[PDB]
Amino acid sequence: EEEKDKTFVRLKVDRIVDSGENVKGKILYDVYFENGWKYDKQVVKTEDWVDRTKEFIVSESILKNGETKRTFKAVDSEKDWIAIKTKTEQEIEHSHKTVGTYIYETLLQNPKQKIKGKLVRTIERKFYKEELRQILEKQKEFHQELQSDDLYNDCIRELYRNNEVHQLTLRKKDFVHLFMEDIIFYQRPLRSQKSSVSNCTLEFRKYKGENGAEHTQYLKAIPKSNPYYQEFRLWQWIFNLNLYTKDNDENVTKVFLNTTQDFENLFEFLNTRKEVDQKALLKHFKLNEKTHRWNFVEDKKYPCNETKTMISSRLDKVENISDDFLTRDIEQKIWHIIYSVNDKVEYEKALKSFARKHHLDESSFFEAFRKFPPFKSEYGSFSEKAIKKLLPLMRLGKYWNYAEIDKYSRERIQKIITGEYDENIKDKVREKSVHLTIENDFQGLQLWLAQYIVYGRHSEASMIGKWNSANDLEVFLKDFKQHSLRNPIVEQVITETLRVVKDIWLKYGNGTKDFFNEIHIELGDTRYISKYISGILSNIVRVEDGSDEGVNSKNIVPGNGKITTQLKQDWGLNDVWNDLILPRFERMNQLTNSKDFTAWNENHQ
Amino acid sequence: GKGNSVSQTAERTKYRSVRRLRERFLLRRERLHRVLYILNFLPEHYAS
RNA sequence: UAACAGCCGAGGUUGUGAAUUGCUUUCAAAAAUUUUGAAAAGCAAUUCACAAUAAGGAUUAUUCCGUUGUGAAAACAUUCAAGGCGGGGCAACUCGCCUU
Repeated sequence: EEEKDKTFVRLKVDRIVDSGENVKGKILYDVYFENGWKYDKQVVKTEDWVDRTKEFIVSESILKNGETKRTFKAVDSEKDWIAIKTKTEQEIEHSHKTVGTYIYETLLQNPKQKIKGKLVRTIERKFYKEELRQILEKQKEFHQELQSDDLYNDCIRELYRNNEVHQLTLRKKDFVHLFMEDIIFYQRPLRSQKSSVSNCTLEFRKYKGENGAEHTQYLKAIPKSNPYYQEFRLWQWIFNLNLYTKDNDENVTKVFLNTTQDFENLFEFLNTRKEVDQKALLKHFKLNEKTHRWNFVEDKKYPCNETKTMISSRLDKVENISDDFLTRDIEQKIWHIIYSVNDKVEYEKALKSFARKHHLDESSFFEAFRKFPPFKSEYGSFSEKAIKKLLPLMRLGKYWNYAEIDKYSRERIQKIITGEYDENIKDKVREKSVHLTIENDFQGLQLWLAQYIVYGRHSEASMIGKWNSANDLEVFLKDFKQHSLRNPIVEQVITETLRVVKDIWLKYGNGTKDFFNEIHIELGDTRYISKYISGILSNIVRVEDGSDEGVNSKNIVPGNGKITTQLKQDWGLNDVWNDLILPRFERMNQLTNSKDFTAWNENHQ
Repeated sequence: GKGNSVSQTAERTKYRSVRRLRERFLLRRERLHRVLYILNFLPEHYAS
């Protein structure tokens, strides 16, 4: 906000008029200051508020109504970092002098005053920048050397001998820029975090490396702010919509949404908005709140491809242009320009260049797009390749086209409408896709059917997994990636469990497979490890005949505290433990010189 | 049960970041020394 | 909710110099074993400037490695390909798209 007041002031309360707020048997007061300000929050205890000097950091925000909306927040002198920062900021500011000059003047007043860590600890870098520039531009006149060029080329060459590019770039500046923006105040940008982005689970690439093999590189996940991903999610939501009424609670859907025209109209209506909700969805069909619902939460809002609507709003705010500049290519280019260039000045340069290349006025477009919010850090499950492949299949109406589909999906569709037999077609396919008699029936498709049509696999069925010996387990242990769990404690516990099971299998199995028959897991915050350890250990005693299938083997039988304590008490194990641990207890009795640590019982004698 | 920097890697990263800041400051000082020497602004004994 | 990783800030501590003043001792003089004095050392206090801040090892790129895990190879994991369809700034650098 243009203000960023955050002003630290110390105000004394004059009087506390009773505000008549009787809550929980106590009436609250208000706060009045000499300047004419009131604390927004109420006051209960008057002992700490009457005629006391209270200091807060206050921010004034200009609301649309035309009056400041002052905020209040308690701060403490020399105890709060932000409070000390703001106090020093204001003390330098009202002096209208440089921070070094402020330190001087304080030294002038009191020679005993300590400077570092007490007087000025934390302030904005811009103050030091301002003072240092001022001194260099002042001294540059007197010293001819600061205006020379042979020395400025020599020093640039010394700094960047092996960098021709940076040498040539900097040969156009002055010594002030070198001292400020290239040496002292240069701060490196954040390291790229794209290296940790997850991989697409559908698209693979195969290539021959230098090691004489052929292995696969994965595709990085598409950003969730991608217009393709936004459109895909909007299409998913629009197709998933089923309506309900309030009188008889019947499924009124497929009546108001039967033909392709209604779905096309719903999509076109949702393009112009940013977030659909109950009221907008009901009004789109001229329905009402009192009579119908949309099968979901009546007070929740879902994303509605807000990027396109925001771009349209900005491109209408710039004005002085026709309503045809914005298109799919322009939207993608705008997304690339804003999301790619994550730096303020370079973002400004990119926006100016984008306004220059297109025949548009760069007067209000730059102002509209300079405050564009940086996109949220989130990435989808798949990539842009998968979404680009899948999107033609889902769309219906004029957005449904057979030409944009690639060779593989088109051939699979032709095979499934022909009814012939392919090695990639099962009876499940003909059961599910019996309604796809004609190639035109591939309208308004869903994620699962379109995914199988495109790639040829029905959802994620895992690979079950069976370990024929400890070789597989030790390979998996060697290939285990560090920091792949929530916390290090769990991962180290699991790793040591794997180590001990490997050792026991090696010893008591002597290299014989299937030596173990059943494995039981007891845990005793730590609850999430159960499913993971069951999934890991399923790969040993799984039964391959089909009588043991699923995410986890039926052989893995988790335990619980109830059965443990019941069997320990019933089977005499509690007595065994007690007699085993007694010797420490009579030693404790002997050292304590008391008999309280062991108590006799006659039921067990 | 609650968690407050409960990891060895956390303190390792803390120490590494502190060292990195120190090394950045030292590099800035080195570049300043080189620039000032090539401009001949330092005193004789200091540059010696 | 959390892991991991990255860009930066202000202290503190030890150490050098300096401004002021302290306590102890010895040289060191006067005076009545004792009081005062010149000097030196040891130990500090307050403030300012600077050095180091895990021992150490590279390098001259606006680069770094040194408190994590595995385990005998003192070996690694935490970097990891080829091009092309391109955009972004005065560029280095970075971000979208496609085939092996």
